[PDB]
Amino acid sequence: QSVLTQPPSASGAPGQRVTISCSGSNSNIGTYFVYWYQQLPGTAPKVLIYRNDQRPSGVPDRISGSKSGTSASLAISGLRSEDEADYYCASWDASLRGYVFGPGTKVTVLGQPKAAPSVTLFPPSSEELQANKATLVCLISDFYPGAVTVAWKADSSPVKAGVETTTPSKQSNNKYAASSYLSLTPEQWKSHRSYSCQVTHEGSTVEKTVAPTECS
Amino acid sequence: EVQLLESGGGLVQPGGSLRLSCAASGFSFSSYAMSWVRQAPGKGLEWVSAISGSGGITYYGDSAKGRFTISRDNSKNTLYLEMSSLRADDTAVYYCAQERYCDSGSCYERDPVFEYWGQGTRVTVSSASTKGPSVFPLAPSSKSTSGGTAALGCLVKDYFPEPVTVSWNSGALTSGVHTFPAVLQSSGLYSLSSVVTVPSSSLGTQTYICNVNHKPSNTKVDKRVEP
Amino acid sequence: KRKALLDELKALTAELKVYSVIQSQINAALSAKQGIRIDAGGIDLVDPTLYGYAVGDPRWKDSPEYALLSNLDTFSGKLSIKDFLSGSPKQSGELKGLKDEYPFEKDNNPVGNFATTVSDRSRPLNDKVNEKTTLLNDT
Repeated sequence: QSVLTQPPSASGAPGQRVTISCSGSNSNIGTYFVYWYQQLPGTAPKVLIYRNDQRPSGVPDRISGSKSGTSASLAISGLRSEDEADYYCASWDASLRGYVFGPGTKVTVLGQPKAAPSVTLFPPSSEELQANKATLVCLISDFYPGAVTVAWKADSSPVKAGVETTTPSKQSNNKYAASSYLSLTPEQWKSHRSYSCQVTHEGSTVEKTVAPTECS
Repeated sequence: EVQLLESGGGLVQPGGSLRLSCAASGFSFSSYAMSWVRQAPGKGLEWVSAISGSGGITYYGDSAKGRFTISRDNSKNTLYLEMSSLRADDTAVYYCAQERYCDSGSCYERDPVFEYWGQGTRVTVSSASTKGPSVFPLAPSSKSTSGGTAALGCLVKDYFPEPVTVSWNSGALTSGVHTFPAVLQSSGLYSLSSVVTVPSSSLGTQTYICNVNHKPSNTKVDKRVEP
Repeated sequence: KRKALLDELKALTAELKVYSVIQSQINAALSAKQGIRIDAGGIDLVDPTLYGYAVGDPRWKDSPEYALLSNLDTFSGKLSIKDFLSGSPKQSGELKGLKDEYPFEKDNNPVGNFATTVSDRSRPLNDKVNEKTTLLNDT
């Protein structure tokens, strides 16, 4: 038995409605009535809901909890900045099933437009390679939502040697930007004469490349 | 306001031990059972001990050989955990929670799921030697030159501890420089970067140079840029 | 020779029997939607209803059960569940924080949590039984 999943991945402008939902099974779901978790950036995790649909002694009933057979669910209305969070539908344990606490789910109040990313790529010069220190790089900027995700390949082979993957930065325009660095010997440049990367973002996925001959 | 409050946390040393503790307020917590949980960077949550310390052997998990356990006093409305014979890995963040919501049995083992949480604190194995960084800059490719923008930056990797200051152009460039609060990584060490923005026409044309200080050594570190 | 570990197991068995009789009331009370009492408003444990009725010959007076109960620091000629749980000497250690009557008050419904708490001191008894029976099965 392995039955829960955490898929809904939503984002919506301030004040909107959203539906949020997770799978399960009748050995389990029939035994509970709703409780889930919310977490603001820079905080410890917090209470959502109880008594089938009631919200805390501190927030209104903007949320309805719900369930049906092989599934568990929730919906929200009048969404707010304190709802900017990762959300977990959990059951306080790991146990035997594949999901029992689970990854959570990023959800965002879109106080900005869903602007698509800029991308630009950095092979260094051969004049930087002559020091052996040189490193292959990709840059991404000017986006929402924040969950941009990337995977390098030595030509075709997905990598882990020489890898660094920095924190994103909030830009001075207060969109996000993010970048990756691959520090390598000249023999790893001259053997894998290009590198290719997956570059994923919402409705916007691409795969892109670098070669030292572009910037020598 | 109704809440819990913690005590004990901060810094620890190898082979020694230290205590964390949690206290209730605004409600008469009185007798309700309590469970312990850990957090780390970039993840949700995990078990540390169930109910009482009974799900809390001096050897972790159902077994992993680490000496951690608990004590309880709801009469004081406050409860406790101790940490001993440390790995580096015991460096993390920690929280506690109470039982409440349960009726008609329904779960038919333990309870219908637990119900309220503390605020928590950092713990760190504070023995590590100071170590200065390695530093590497950017020199923009011609793919950037539509819209004429020299956005360029640098990477600072595998150093301890924080903090750092960054500047450019013999330190004579300071405005529009971005800042990156550092984060720890699986080498055991800090990491950060920076980016700054000018017209593309000036690239390689002026004294352009990365200029950094690692404040725990106060060491200045620098790297040049060329056309 | 080395029999004392078996006598410790006779004690663990009597200890677990007393817990098992108490749990046998608990599960019935819960199934009947009733509360339970640990105090002087409830039953006394030093009673032949732990097996039967009257003195069924001296076998009950001779039992590790009756011996242990009548040995307790909290025993007085009488002993409630509260006095037994907070009692000594015994192989399980003592249990703190006891109340009096556990009510079947719907929501937060606490009678199962008392059952769980008695189960919590029962876990060390299963653990000690498992190891001691393992060592005995190496005899």
